[PDB]
Amino acid sequence: GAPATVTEQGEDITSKKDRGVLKIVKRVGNGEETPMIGDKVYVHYKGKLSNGKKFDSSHDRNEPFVFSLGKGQVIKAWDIGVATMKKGEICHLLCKPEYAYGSAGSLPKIPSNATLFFEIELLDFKG
Ligand SMILES: COc1ccc(CC[C@H]2OC(=O)[C@@H]3CCCCN3C(=O)[C@@H](C3CCCCC3)NC(=O)CNC(=O)COc3cccc2c3)cc1OC
Repeated sequence: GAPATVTEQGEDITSKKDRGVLKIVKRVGNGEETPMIGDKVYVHYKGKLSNGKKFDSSHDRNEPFVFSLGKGQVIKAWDIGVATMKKGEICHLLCKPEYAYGSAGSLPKIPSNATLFFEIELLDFKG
């Protein structure tokens, strides 16, 4: 499925070139602008452990999820990954533990050393 395909074929979007954050575009967005560090960004998303059977369903898919890009308000993989998205884009994002919750995890739901998978839709952004 998409997690395996992203693992194998995804683009490495990290500065370190460690394949730690891997991306495949799902739905092509509009224009060429991407959000900038400090912009408010607004998304929809679904996430799971990368080997998980089903996406997590514990948030309201109506409501935009909002954060300030590049400020450490979300896991590192999201600060790197959302920065690459065009408005209206949907992408698949696979994130090794160093770009997610690392050795600590977030117990119980996120174990130690967990690789995560997301689908992210960028709705809008503003400076
Ligand atoms: C700078 O590093 C961090 C910054 C903030 C946190 C707290 C958790 C943070 O969640 C996330 O960053 C990611 C990406 C944005 C959507 C939520 N995230 C999740 O990991 C998912 C998780 C659910 C189970 C399957 C894997 C994906 N969490 C949720 O969907 C539910 N929890 C929340 O959304 C709580 O609210 C947050 C609001 C802002 C940032 C975070 C969480 C953790 C951090 O590092 C470990």
